[PDB]
Amino acid sequence: DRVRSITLGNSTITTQESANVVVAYGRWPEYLKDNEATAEDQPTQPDVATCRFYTLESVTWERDSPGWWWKFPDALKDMGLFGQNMYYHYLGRAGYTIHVQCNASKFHQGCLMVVCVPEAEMGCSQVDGTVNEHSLSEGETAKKFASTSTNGTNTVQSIVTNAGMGVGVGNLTIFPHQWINLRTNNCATIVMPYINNVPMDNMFRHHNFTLMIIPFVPLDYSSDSSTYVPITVTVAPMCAEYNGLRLATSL
Amino acid sequence: VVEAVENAVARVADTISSGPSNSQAVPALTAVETGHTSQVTPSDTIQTRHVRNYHSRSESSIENFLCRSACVYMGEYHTTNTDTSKLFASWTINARRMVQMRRKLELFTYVRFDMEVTFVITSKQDQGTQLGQDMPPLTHQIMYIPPGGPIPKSVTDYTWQTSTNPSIFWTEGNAPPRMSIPFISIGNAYSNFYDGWSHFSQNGVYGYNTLNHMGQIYVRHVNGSSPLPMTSTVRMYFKPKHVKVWVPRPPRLCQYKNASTVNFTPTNITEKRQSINYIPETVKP
Amino acid sequence: VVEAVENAVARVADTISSGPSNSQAVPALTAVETGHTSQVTPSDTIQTRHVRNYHSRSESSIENFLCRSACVYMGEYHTTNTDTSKLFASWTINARRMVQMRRKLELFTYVRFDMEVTFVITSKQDQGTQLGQDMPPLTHQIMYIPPGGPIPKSVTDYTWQTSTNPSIFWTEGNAPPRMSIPFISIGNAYSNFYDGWSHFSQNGVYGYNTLNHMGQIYVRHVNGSSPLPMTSTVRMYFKPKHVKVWVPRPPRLCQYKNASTVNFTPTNITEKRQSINYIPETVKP
Amino acid sequence: VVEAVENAVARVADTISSGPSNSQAVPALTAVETGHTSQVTPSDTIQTRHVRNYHSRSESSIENFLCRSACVYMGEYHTTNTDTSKLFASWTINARRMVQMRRKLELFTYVRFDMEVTFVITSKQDQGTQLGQDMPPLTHQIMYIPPGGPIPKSVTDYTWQTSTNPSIFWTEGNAPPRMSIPFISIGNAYSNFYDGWSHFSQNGVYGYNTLNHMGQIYVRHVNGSSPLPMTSTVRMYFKPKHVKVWVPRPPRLCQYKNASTVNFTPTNITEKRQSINYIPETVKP
Amino acid sequence: GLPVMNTPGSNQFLTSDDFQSPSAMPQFDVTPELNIPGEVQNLMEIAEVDSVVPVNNVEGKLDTMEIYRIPVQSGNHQSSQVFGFQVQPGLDNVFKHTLLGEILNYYAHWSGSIKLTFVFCGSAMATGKFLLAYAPPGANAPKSRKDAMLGTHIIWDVGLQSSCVLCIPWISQTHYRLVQQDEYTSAGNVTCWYQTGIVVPAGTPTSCSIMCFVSACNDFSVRLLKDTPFIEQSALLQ
Amino acid sequence: GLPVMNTPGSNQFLTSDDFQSPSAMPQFDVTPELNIPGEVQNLMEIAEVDSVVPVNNVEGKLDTMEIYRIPVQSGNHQSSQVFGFQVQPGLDNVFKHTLLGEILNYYAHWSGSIKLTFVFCGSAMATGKFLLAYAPPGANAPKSRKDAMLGTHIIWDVGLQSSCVLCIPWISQTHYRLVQQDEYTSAGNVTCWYQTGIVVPAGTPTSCSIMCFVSACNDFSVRLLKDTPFIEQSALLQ
Amino acid sequence: GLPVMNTPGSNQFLTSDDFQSPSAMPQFDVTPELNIPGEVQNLMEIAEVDSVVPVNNVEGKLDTMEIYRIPVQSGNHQSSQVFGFQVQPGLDNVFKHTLLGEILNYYAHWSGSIKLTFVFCGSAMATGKFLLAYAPPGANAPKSRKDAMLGTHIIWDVGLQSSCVLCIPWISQTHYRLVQQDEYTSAGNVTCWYQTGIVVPAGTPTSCSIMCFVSACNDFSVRLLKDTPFIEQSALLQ
Amino acid sequence: MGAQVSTQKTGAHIIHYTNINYYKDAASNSANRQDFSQDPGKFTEPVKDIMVKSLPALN
Amino acid sequence: MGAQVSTQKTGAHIIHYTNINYYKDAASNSANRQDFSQDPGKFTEPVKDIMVKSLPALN
Amino acid sequence: MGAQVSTQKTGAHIIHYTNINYYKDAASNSANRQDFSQDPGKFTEPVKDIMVKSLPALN
Repeated sequence: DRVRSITLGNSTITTQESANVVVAYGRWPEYLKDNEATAEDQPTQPDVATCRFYTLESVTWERDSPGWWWKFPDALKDMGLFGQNMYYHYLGRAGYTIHVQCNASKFHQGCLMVVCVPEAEMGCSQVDGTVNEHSLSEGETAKKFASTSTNGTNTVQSIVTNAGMGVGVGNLTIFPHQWINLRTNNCATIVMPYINNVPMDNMFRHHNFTLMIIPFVPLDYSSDSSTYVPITVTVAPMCAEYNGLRLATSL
Repeated sequence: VVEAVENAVARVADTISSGPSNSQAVPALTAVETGHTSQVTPSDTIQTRHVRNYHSRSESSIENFLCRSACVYMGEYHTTNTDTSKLFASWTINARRMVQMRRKLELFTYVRFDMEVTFVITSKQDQGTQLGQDMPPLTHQIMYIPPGGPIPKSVTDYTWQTSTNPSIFWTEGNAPPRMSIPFISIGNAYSNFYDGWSHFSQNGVYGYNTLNHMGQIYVRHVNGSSPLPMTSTVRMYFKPKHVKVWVPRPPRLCQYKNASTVNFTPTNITEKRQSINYIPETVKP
Repeated sequence: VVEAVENAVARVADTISSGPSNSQAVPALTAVETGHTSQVTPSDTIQTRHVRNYHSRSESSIENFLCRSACVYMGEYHTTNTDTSKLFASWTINARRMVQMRRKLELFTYVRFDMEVTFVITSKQDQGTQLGQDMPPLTHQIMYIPPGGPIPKSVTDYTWQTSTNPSIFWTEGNAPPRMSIPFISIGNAYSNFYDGWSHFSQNGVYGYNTLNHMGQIYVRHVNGSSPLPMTSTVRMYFKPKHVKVWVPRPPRLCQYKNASTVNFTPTNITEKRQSINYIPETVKP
Repeated sequence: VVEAVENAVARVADTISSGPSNSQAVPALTAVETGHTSQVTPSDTIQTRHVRNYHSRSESSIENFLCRSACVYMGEYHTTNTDTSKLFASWTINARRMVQMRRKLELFTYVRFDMEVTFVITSKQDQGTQLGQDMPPLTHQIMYIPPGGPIPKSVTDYTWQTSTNPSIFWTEGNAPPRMSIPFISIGNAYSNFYDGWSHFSQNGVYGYNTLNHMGQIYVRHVNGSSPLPMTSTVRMYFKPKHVKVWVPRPPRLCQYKNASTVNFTPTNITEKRQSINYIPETVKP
Repeated sequence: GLPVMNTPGSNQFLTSDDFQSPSAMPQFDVTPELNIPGEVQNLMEIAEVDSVVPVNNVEGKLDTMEIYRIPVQSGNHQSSQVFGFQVQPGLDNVFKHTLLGEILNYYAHWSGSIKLTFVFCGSAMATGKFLLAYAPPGANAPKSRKDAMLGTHIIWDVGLQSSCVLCIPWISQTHYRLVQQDEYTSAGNVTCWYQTGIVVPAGTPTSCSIMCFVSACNDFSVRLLKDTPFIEQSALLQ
Repeated sequence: GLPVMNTPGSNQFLTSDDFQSPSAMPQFDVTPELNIPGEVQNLMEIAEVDSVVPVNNVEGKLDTMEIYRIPVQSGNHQSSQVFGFQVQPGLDNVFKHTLLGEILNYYAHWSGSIKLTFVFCGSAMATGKFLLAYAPPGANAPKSRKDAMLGTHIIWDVGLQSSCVLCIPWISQTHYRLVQQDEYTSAGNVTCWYQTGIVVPAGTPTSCSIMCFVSACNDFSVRLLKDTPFIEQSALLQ
Repeated sequence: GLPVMNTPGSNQFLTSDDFQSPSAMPQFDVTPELNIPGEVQNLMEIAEVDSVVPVNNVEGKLDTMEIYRIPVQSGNHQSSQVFGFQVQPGLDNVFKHTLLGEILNYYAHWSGSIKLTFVFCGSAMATGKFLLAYAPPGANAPKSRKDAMLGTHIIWDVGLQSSCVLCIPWISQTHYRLVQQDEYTSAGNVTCWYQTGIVVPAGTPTSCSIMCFVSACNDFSVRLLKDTPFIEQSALLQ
Repeated sequence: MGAQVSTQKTGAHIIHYTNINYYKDAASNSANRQDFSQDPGKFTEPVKDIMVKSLPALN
Repeated sequence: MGAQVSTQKTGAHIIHYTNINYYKDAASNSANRQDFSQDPGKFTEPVKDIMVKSLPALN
Repeated sequence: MGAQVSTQKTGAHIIHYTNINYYKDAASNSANRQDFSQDPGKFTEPVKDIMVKSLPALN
């Protein structure tokens, strides 16, 4: 009951200590139907060159770590043919499978929350100011939450308790989420469908959802146990569609 | 007796599942020269999953779009003055002086509906050096005069007998007055635009004022009192219902100039940006 | 003809009777790591009697929760001044300036509905040394201008012709004006949060102001009068109906700062107490 | 489609005809010690005629008893001052400050319903030596803030963006604003009385304020104007609907003291008369 | 025309009325409805979702994650109480800003059962058992495990399953309680004690923490809508 | 008479109410209905009609027809990008004054798919192929054809049929987006590149232009009515 | 659009109207309904419950329990009247603060029969018989037992059953009487007299007391809602 | 079209009306003024053993 | 008594209401908010010969 | 005449009303206050494999 296998394209993930799988709102990803479309040209569907697991770079979970976030898309814009299909079209559409891995021994302890937040609009550390995109995202590198109130210009207000959105961090369980409790499991898996108020959208302009990893119980260990404990993310697009082919944009 | 009436809910189309293709069907190739708009959906150009869509187009129907109250006129009148024409308010009926409702109505060429009319009346004291008096509640009269009826000359004119004209009497501190009006036009539908003249020699009056002719409104104080002067303001609100509209038009781009014409000052198509390729970067550390 | 429409009442679940147990079923042992919330009732952990529950969840449905009127804007305008821009009021339409309705709406990501709009207008006299005059009833005009229409420059501008814009005319002392608006958005549902930009280079304008674009409101006095100056205040009230909402969110904890952004000052999670065991004693002689 | 809905009329009982009697049945002898109230009618003690009674208990049902609007709050706010906290009004939501509605609600222990909310806003001129100016219509904003949201500090604070809070915008001279609210409580029914504490050590806060926690209301002028100062007053009206109540209580005898407690001053049971036999004589020539 | 007579209530603006009104945009054609995931039909669906409770709300910790952790450790600490609080889901500082609390503060009356889930976040080699107890109103809060064992309680054994649920059942003399709870509608208290203690082998951290989640059962309901006291402004444009 | 009790909301004026009211003209006989062509029943019928997009909105061209033309030419220009813009159908200057944009600015929420049609208006002897690409939010906009080819795209071949449709499908985490789009509800970008280049014979003009039309699909819808910010006045009689 | 005409009553706020209004919280999910004991559906259910009448409301006793007791004793006291009062269930000081009186003061019109129950609270060895009489309006109140015996009366014998019911039947020329009763809608009077006297053995207290309860029958009803004159304030926050 | 037709409140010794619901939430509907049920025995006769009213209460 | 009963606007994933008409003129009735028809082909496809959408537009 | 008759909100332990629509647009109708559906499993049980609640969650 704890072993699982997931195959997509030419990639496969195995796990021996999984809890279950979260399907965001009971809805699996699927293609756009004819009585819900507005764009008229025939779309392209690569179907194995884009729908496969891509791995980002890892972060180091330390004893005093506030947490991390990524923005999707724009974290996969340099990933193979998914990124190339993003650069040549005006409209795109895709669901995702997210898989977070972190293993440790039976003498370690700690607890992480893994949550996906749709339309996570963030605020600036200067209240009479506006944010820029570098402070929101660094591609495949993670942004870091902070330990206290932040200051200075152009940075995002990132104290963990408010999640940078002006809410209580303990209520983020309203979104699709799982937990990694080091004594129970070593991986989390979330299946996210396409969620928007329009049927397709431009993938450079709009961040569809933010992935947050926040430790509630810090990492602890004793005399000569291993000190280096990394966390790794792996994401696979599903039912990917593109419309509006023209010359390649340049950021 | 009870009668059950059924209401059909209307939702948008579902998207169907679609797979790879290699054939001679070219749904994405068209020709706009025909005047035809392409009926292509995402499932004709990409691979899609099946989605059951439950969204409804209920708030974009014409009735829900137009059935709200909007201000169309505001006016002032006194209880005591030295002009005797500022003791009552009067105006000709139309919907062309407040730009919001009138731009909303001008999305169509012809319209037909009944109306619900509401009035909001407020009073205030005129700035004098000596204040202090108790005044009884004020009463106001509103009279509608269809074209051809006699016109009041003062606040004591015999014409406020209102024997056949419909009037409203109201006193302050109560709910706002309200009444409904049917579709009153000598034509089969109202006309928002008229590209014609009034005289057969192709001159005279041009445009909208040729066709409306729907009477006037007069408002006065009933007390005839107040050694210390007061001032009232009346506001009128329209709300159309049981609507039908024909022949849609492009929305007004330029700002309005007056209530009679469609006159305008040339305006741009939009505001500028840096270059035809400019992109704002928002993913930065 | 009469049509009978049936209404299904929806009550909460009854609790069933339960007795002692000694087995391998462990309803109280779970694992929150899965993202699943336990569906256990009191009858799984203690001995219970049978109760027939008649309570209904009728006042917590979305429609009954959101279908009330709330103030969204207040503004002032004069009959006489030396500025000519203070003779009329104007503003851009949204629901972000009054914190109660806007916090209530932001419990969800997307919303779709029709609207009922009401206006409450009041007038008053400006403080002058010499008072005393009788003023006739005041009339007010409200005009809605959709994006692209011409903008008034004064209170005598031609644009108050309101040929195609919808307007309301109203006079003080009547019921407040009211009208209904359908669901007007170029998207399939309204958006309360937008984590994106306006320019394809990921810069420009961030967040909510990119997507709303729903026009403006202009309000004036119609009388054009009053040697002694007066001042009016207008208040606008929204009421949504025929509602649908998607993707719930955690409620706003920090206080709002401005109408454009989600900017905030860091706030605590709650207030303190003495210690993790502190109990207030209330049974004392 | 039409659906016929049937309404059962409910009238009081008829009195039946009765004649002389001499038996062992003793309907008039009872015992109140049991806690039981006697179900005897006139036909059990005297001789009666047959009467067909058509009276109905329709106006004493709970819904018709409670479904009327009552004032629950009134407050003031200025357009210009030297305090910057008197430029807007704010208060915590409850129904405990006006004694009529609150005594009516306290006939029961628990209540559950939806609400209809109405606002009545009026303005006036502040007493100055020099009067005379024309002011444009005033606009007002009402914002509801659920617990945890950011709090405005001034009338120009960013928090009036009202991105997620619901707000109402209104202008004077229109109908009063109105909206409906569903049953919003973390419990299964509202609680009018709470004989308990907030801390587990039986101390802290006692009584009603432990359980309500339903947010705040903020109101401001939108114009940001008026070199001559004005003053507005806002009044709020509640109307419950779709009601259910439980556990009736004896009506309040003593006068209320404050909005937090049930504190009282000892009062008499009634007023006096001359003696236990006193009769007023009314048949005199 | 037809003779009529106006009744009281004419020309008033009641903010919770339900009437018809004319449309300002006749025959407007709305955008078709799309089937977006995650549609909400009742506010009680949100209150049935677990959210984390800030049990450790003492001075110096109101803005750190330490506000969410309950501390436990190994050794002889049986005489020490683990935690305790009142049952006031919309009034107490412990419950007022959670999902359930935030929903209740829009209402005046509530009723139903309440679920508390506890999760142990120690090492895989630590063992222990705890006693979770709920006492009804009428007495002071218990001062020892012997007193607390007399009310409604459960004994939690830590093992491969990490979570244990304490269900607080609706025991009240009235059908509804006030969200603004007073002494008349009090609901009781909850306390935790060591049933045996925590035992660990060598090479493991001694201290551990527990977390607590709150949610509502399927017999829960609220009524009497009102405004919330958590949001406020001092002027427009906020 | 019958006993009654007044509730809150009495004697208020709500501008979106729906009640009955007495007629000021009893038994008035209206003009019969005529069957005029072109009746509209929903505002979404207007938004499904193509309208021309002003893609070239740069300084000096805001009041000329040049604002509608996209320039292309022959020769080696593969490294140059043709055009690019954000997907903000009611916010961006590129889309806000079109039919679809004008309808959306009366509403707060939108949802559905969007159609862009491109027409080549060169000579009958010119040949070429283009790549039209849409990228989802999450990254910066592509800077080369290799990056753009990784998103949703189509390759347009110019021939006897003059028009090609790029359909932008609804890919979003929420059911609706805001008309006043922020960073949370962003939707992505669109870009165009030379797939091969333009080839012409002698005797033909070298430069050509492309035009772009926008419209809505059959799964599109809007909600939450509001006033538009495009029309305004400073006094009555305007 | 559709032609319409506004009638009188437009834009008014009537505090007893019944209209529809838009929701400020679309699709809010309410807490489920719980089955709490003691649900009330009509105010007449409360008025059918007995409550104690303060018959002895004379000077010096308005704040003691002595206000509820009617005194009786042994010996020759036949010429003395026991008690008497008018039938004004919402007006007389004797009835106005009871349950029935408190409900009636919210209304203007009432109709129906009224039950008075009398309970003897002496020793088990005391015996006696009383005459309870109701006289209709039209004459002055009786001054002796011989006059009182001519109206509607009952003879109560004290024994193992402690309680006797005098039912006042609805005898009126109009269908309804005013709650604020005047001379036109008067209803009569009630009086009590010794039929034989009280007899006790040695070793028993001589004085005893009687108590009286009032309630409404199953043909009772009220109409014309109004505000009550028993509650008042001089400023807000009360 | 989802219309409800029901009887009006009249006297004793043409009479029906029509309603349409306009909004998506049931909290927007008008009040339920025409439901008249009663159950007084809950408060006036809350005893375990039944009392006949022609029989003595005790013995 | 001439009552109409029809369904209310709800969501998806007791619900009907009653109406009576009080006045003699139909211009006094409330708005018709529950009629949702469409005919877009009048504006988007106004051509004499039918176009299949999988076939070329010309030739 | 297109009248809808539906039941009123009452208590538990003559009751219907009539509605007529007066306007041509459905956005003019009154709110839908009498629709009470629920689907909580969308937020509380969003898992791929079903969990029985009497069985262990793991193993």
